[PDB]
Amino acid sequence: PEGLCYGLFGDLAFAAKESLVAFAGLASSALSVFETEGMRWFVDTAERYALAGRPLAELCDHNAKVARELGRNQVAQTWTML
Amino acid sequence: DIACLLPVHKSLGELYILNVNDIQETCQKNAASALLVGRKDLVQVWSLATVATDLCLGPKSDPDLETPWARHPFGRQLLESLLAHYCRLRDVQTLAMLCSVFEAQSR
Amino acid sequence: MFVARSIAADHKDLIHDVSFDFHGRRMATCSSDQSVKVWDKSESGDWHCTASWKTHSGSVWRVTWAHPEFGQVLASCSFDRTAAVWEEIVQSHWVKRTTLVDSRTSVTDVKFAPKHMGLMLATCSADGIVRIYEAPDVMNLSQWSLQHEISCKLSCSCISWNPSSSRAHSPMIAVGSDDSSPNAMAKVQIFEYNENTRKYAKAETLMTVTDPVHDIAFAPNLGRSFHILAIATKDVRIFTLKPVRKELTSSGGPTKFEIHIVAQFDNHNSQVWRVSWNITGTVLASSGDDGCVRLWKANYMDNWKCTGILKGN
Repeated sequence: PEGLCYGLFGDLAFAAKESLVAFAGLASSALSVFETEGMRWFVDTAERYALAGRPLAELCDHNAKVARELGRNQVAQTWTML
Repeated sequence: DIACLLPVHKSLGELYILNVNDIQETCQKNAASALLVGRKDLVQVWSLATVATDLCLGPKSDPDLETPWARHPFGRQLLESLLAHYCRLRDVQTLAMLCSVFEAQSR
Repeated sequence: MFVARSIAADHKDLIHDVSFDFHGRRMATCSSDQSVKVWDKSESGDWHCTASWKTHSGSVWRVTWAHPEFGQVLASCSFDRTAAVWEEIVQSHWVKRTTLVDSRTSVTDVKFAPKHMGLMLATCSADGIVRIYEAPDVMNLSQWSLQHEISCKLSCSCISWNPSSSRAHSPMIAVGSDDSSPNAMAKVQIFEYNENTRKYAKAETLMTVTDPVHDIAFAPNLGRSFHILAIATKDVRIFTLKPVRKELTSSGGPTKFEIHIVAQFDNHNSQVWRVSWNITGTVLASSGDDGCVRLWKANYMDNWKCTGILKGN
């Protein structure tokens, strides 16, 4: 009586029988989508990282600064230690 | 005088400092003094300790929020490797300094 | 916390299956009114139906998307003992491309294969037979060939491919049953493909599962070195499969595995109907008969704990 699925953006699609949520009231279903106010850090990191064209120290410093901007402290520390 | 044979130096003993309140300042000054004496591995180790003991890597009370930095391979495992190497070298000075600095973060 | 939004589906009967596309922008819903509908969202975020055509003669159980590299392709399994493969052609017209009718009983489920394996399809029927179809020419969807068929001795209810893209893992498919015979027999069997023999052979069997199974799902691998499986029953179970090092004898048989159960939850207090993973294979969503959805995640110590409860309306 139920269908459930996930989405790429953290959305959750859920369709359930009307009886389980609230001639015959068992012949209908309700469809809902749940949304997050989900993985934007992935896109932001992928868009502004530097990978070539500069010496190793500059790349490490730039990546560490970018990581610290988004609040991922451990990644920045890893870049600095590298 | 055979000070050129032992794995410890008197000048470094005179130049090292240990302030509980500030860790970064102590690490930077120790690195500078080690550079002055002529040890390079000490400079590298002190710089690594400078980075690895920053305040922003403080552990959380709830285990379910994030992986503690001690679990990260650049934490406990790196410290163990350094301790093993210097135990093989029998450098008591560096061992004491590291075991003091890293422990002090626990408070 | 999540925010809910209701959608007016206007389906004349129960909605059986809902599935997103590859890019997470289009949705497909199949219902018992012999109907399939496609929904697209706009800049405003509202969802609009863009197609509604009758497909089969009986109820429609499952509908799934194909990888966009092959085009906008849908596959649906029906109660009329058929499977159908549809395509979109340019307005937007959905055209039946192929019909598979080799089954003599109700087709319980259908699913596509991972992209790196090509264009392959797997259908499991109620008589206990799983068939694998392949299209040698990706530019001609009207022709398909039957590659392998497997008999499971028990009625099938759900299948799942292993989404691992590594070259160290042979393709794997897991099949579940929903039989209710009093005999306490196995319900989950895992087959593996052998390159040397060019045949799927039984590899593993979960003896600890005896209740009827309603759904199973592999988790996306995305770099791990072992496999995670999720099973829905009277409770929710999670298993881990670690392959063992291959012996130097180079045996041609199926790979051996070490099986462990890492989580068993019964917070729904009812029959758990559906399970699903997220994109990265880190959060598990379970929907049961209580009318609520639950989310599960594991901390760094490998302890799975509930993280969210969602209620309809």
